[PDB]
Amino acid sequence: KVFGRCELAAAMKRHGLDNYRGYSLGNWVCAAKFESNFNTQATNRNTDGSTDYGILQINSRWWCNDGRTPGSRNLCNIPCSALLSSDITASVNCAKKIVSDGNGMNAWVAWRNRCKGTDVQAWIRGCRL
Repeated sequence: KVFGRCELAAAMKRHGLDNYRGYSLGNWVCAAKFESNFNTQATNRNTDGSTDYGILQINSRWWCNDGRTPGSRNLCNIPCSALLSSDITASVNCAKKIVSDGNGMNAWVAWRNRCKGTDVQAWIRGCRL
């Protein structure tokens, strides 16, 4: 499923992300924009052989199991498959663990390079929330 911008902001807010660990809602929508272009079925292969899944491009090296990343962990206790579904619950619950890991949203390289320090409120401009 490819979400609309305000449609994703609402789903995110309903799942408890707005100001989660101090990161306002625009930060989370900006990061999803650059990671997946709002497509829950996004995947991408990394040079190390691990894969990124879903709306926030969560990595199989630490966070989910895909049965093909030698030496990896499954810290969110889920199949990477769960991260591709129309229902974002699994991606949001796993994002919560990641952002709580010590580095904040710097865990998402695209957030640090493309969203951090910018006018992120813009991404929730005009939405009924």
